[PDB]
Amino acid sequence: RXKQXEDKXEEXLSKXYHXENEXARXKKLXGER
Amino acid sequence: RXKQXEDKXEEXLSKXYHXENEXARXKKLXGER
Amino acid sequence: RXKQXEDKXEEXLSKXYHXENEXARXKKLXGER
Amino acid sequence: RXKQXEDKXEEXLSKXYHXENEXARXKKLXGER
Repeated sequence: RXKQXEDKXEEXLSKXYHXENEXARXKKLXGER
Repeated sequence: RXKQXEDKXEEXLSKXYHXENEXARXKKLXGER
Repeated sequence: RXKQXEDKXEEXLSKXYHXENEXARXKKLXGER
Repeated sequence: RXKQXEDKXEEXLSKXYHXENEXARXKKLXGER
């Protein structure tokens, strides 16, 4: 369904926040050079 | 160098932000039904 | 440790293939439009 | 357009290729120890 668009492209949002968090955590570790 | 760690893993943050933006814009277009 | 660099930046590679596969399956479902 | 799905979820494949390449070059760089 074009809801199941919405839900899957939410789950986009969440895994690509979790991108952000792990590639923050890249930043912090690579500040501990 | 472990600065250039920081810069590439900022460029992580920015590209995995624009994940979030495009995969919101999924949500909006797949809302439109 | 710059081995656990290799492993995490493999786990980068594999997740960003599994990006490729899921965003192919985007293309397939948005074919069957 | 559920084509403008096809082209954007192509542009998935290409951005999540450029994931694969940069996060290979992670592995190679984090190889040199």
